[PDB]
Amino acid sequence: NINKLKSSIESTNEAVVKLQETAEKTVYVLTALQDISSQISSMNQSLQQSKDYIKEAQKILDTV
Amino acid sequence: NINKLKSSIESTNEAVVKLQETAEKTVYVLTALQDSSQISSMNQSLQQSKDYIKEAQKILDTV
Amino acid sequence: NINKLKSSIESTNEAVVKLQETAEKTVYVLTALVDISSQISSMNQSLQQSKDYIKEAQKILDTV
Repeated sequence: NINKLKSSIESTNEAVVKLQETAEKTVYVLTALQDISSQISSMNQSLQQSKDYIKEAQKILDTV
Repeated sequence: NINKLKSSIESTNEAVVKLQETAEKTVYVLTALQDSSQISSMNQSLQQSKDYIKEAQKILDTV
Repeated sequence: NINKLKSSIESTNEAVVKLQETAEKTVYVLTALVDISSQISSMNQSLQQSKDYIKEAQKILDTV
């Protein structure tokens, strides 16, 4: 149960890291608008991963 | 405390889902731009993220 | 351990708050397309802190 929480929290954290990775690409593209398409595809990749990680976190947490 | 932690985490995770939704719309607009309501939509989802995280901290304080 | 879980999640929540601050600056910039540069600069600062906070979260969590 304690282990249950830890494993779940870990997925939440990776989900957050994925959002941070996505947010840094945002800064790059916004800067630029003053390669972008490959940055956009990249954002999509890390965003889907964030979503994948959060669903896992939620799936686990439910087990508590 | 275990049940309180759980209840607190659920809000955190909801907060993250909202940011992801906010990031979805961000990607849309950026994609649109390199080829107003999307914006209104970002605000709604971001504010819910705030409410969720706020709630998470409140329950967390009871632990 | 519960004291530790609370400690790590605490940091996790801080990180989320910083991502929210970064998202707020993004909406502003997207709406401007104000002070894009300044705006894009706060985004970066906000994101960095978020990053610092998640790493502290991951660190504490490992103590569980």
